[PDB]
Amino acid sequence: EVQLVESGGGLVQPGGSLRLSCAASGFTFSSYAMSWVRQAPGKGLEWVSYISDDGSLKYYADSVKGRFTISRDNSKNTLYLQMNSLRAEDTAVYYCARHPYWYGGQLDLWGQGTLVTVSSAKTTPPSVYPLAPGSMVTLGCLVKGYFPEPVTVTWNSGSLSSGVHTFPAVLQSDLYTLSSSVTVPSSTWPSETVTCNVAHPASSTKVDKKIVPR
Amino acid sequence: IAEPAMIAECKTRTEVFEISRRLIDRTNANFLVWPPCVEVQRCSGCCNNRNVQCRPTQVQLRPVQVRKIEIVRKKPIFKKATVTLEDHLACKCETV
Amino acid sequence: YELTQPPSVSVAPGQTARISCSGDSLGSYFVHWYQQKPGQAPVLVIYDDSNRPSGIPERFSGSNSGNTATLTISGTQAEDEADYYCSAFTHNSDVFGGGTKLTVLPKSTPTLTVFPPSSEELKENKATLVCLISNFSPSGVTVAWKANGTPITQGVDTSNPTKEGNKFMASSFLHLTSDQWRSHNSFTCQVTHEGDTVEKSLSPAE
Repeated sequence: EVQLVESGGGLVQPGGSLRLSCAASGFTFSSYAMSWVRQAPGKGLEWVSYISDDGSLKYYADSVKGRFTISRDNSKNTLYLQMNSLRAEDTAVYYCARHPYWYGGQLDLWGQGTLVTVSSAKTTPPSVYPLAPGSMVTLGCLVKGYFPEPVTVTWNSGSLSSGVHTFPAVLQSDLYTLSSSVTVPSSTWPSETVTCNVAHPASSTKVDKKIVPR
Repeated sequence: IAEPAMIAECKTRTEVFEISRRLIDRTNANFLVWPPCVEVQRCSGCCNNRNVQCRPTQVQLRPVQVRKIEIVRKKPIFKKATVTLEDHLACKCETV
Repeated sequence: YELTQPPSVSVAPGQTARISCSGDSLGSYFVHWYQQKPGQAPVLVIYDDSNRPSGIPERFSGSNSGNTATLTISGTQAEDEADYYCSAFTHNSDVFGGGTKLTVLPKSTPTLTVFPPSSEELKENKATLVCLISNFSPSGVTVAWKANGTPITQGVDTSNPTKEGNKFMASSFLHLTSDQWRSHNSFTCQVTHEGDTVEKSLSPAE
């Protein structure tokens, strides 16, 4: 079974370095030209680098020229991308892909991708705020200023599942912000307790905020 | 034996034509073509008479689509290119 | 330069979707098309202008001539809803087009949910106004905020949309000081979707 598996992605500081690997299996890795393709979160595909079947010819996009280096180990069935002088704009999912022909630029097989986050931000736990409204009540939770992603939002420790909507995070400055909402029956709140449970695994933080009318 | 030799007749024969870097575009050679070569019809063979040489009576121009693979650039470029193949239809031993 | 694609294409189920890709002398290069579903790697659907790889349905067809390549999807189904990227290795720096999100009708208007700042946050002298945008299709939304009736630009942060099954969800935040919250009569979250506006307001005076 033909496959490509990227690894080496992580959180890194600007000016820092990271080496990405791509393990090929199920086919003769040495007979194929390879490319690295990246995709910034919420954005499009950007070709990064190209390597010949033997490693003789190496091409780079102008945005990575002089900082990234492509290489391959045909004996190990592995493609590499050495990324130096990393910048915030280098933040993306990095895909490893196969060109089926030396005379073609199409991409046959792709890996699942590896995420590279380039940031000067420090591990910050969120500030959690309860959101009360101004036959069904919609309650919210404001999870503000956390780094890195993700946070995990539950309601009443998992008891509330139906009507839970965790909205996409936004990058306020160097930190992330999101909000979660829960639609509950009006006879359930404020009669019964509605609690927001927020965990930030990177800082090992756990916070509960009760939604009280105010 | 050995078996008597039979002259190579002046006729059309399947030949291999190498798609050269020079004929189509003269910018440089450092670009590869796909496919590198194709079959053509050419006049080959000999003439019984001394003075004479095997030559084409009429030719046919046949265009084919190939690809230019430019390597000496910032990135690879796979451009379409049309190449005119010359095919021979009839051959005859002509006086010279 | 750049390979130009419409940011979005909307079609009714069973109709023919046409996604274009424009570039300088694009017809003299080979165009490939990739289909990408959220959280997935791109899939090659068309290579060399019109060729379908094995395992790709007959619905997908392509063409490239002059300046424009076109991906055609006849009998468009829900499973064809994805991002489509054209690709070509040309003389210009961009190997991929900007992408086109393909959406299948019916369209869905956004529903707004707006939250005023908590007492906890006002005690910290800050005020974050929350606007939750849900149940919209296609994904393209424009978010503008208003102080009283005046358009407010500073402190506005709007998320990218995210596919929640068949619809999209997005969020917008307006960060102010507690004094800026108190001084104004109202605040409005205005969402523009398919040329239509949706509004919800918040009033400090309760």
